[PDB]
Formats: sequence, C-alpha cells, structure tokens
Amino acid sequence: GVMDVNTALQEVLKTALIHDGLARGIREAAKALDKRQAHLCVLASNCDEPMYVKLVEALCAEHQINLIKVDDNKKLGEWVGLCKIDREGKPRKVVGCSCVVVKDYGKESQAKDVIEEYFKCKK
Amino acid sequence: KKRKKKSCTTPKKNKHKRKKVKLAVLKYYKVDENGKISRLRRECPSDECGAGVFMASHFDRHYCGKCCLTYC
Ligand SMILES: [Zn+2]
Repeated sequence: GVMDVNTALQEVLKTALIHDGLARGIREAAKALDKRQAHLCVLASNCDEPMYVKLVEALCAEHQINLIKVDDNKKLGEWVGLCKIDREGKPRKVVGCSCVVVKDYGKESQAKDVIEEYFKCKK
Repeated sequence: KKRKKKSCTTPKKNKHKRKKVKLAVLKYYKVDENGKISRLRRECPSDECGAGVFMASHFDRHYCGKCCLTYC
C-alpha cells in the first residue's frame, strides 16, 4: 500500500458512485444501512447537531458496521460527487454530505488496500 | 368570436405547500446512556419497505408511507 490513509476514500466512493451503490442523506443512509444490505458507512465529525452523532454511532455500533469520520461536510461533499464545476474545472459549488452509506463496492486494489489496512489496524 | 375573459369564482383554491420538518429523521430512534437503540414505532410487514422503513403512530392507527398500509 503506497497510498496515504486520508486520500484513499476517493476510489471507494468513486466506484461506489459508478456502480450506483451510494446512499446519501441521513434517512436514506440510516434506513438502508439498517437493512443489513450495506457493508460500510462514512460520516462527518464536525456537526451542529449533537444527536446526529448519537444516531449513527449507535446504529454503527449495534448493526456491526464500521465507522469512518471526516473533517467537514464540505470535503465529504467533494467526495460524494455533488460538487458542480466551472468552465475551467473549478470546484465552485459544494453540497455537503455528512452521511454516506456504501452498498455496492467496486473492485479496486487501492482503496481496499488502505481501508482494509486501516480497519485491520483499528480492530 | 372574440374570447371572453370572465375570470371569477371562489377567489382562491390554494395548492398544498410541503410541510418542512427540520431534522425529523432523528425523532424515530431513542438513544439511552449506554448507546442502545430503542425503536419507538412499529415495523412494516410489507416486502418492499421491509426492515428498512417504519410506520406511523396516529392515535387510532398505524400508517406506512410507502405501501400505504393501515392498522387500528
Ligand atoms: Zn409498508
């Protein structure tokens, strides 16, 4: 694994974007993630709602799901693919996603290297 | 025949505007001190919404919004 840990979520969410396996928004995340048809879940750390931590921490706790946390809703908004771009490629518009739920992974040696390494070391 | 204007009637029939509930998704689950999950409402037996969707508690009834199931 030549990759850094923090930059490698990009391939997981890109291939989860291509295979139509991503669920964004808290309800469509939580609900479908509680259906046990979804493997892993990506969350944001910084938030203005205290209960928003409780919900998905408890959900990820009981339902045997793994918890990743990112910096702001904005960077996660850049990962999810909701960023609208300018003429020259400027990421101008950002719709932030705190909740991300992964259902169908793609097949990648990179993002799975970093995520499996990080989660083998976390356990 | 020049078309008559003639607009008069019960002055306005207003179209329903969406009721915006702020963070209403959080109301469903009850989190205790241990981090346990307590579901305050009932699960729906139907196939499509099974295990992923819950029902509503109205005083006399239970209502799911997907398949429109109803109980007393
Ligand atoms: Zn139903």
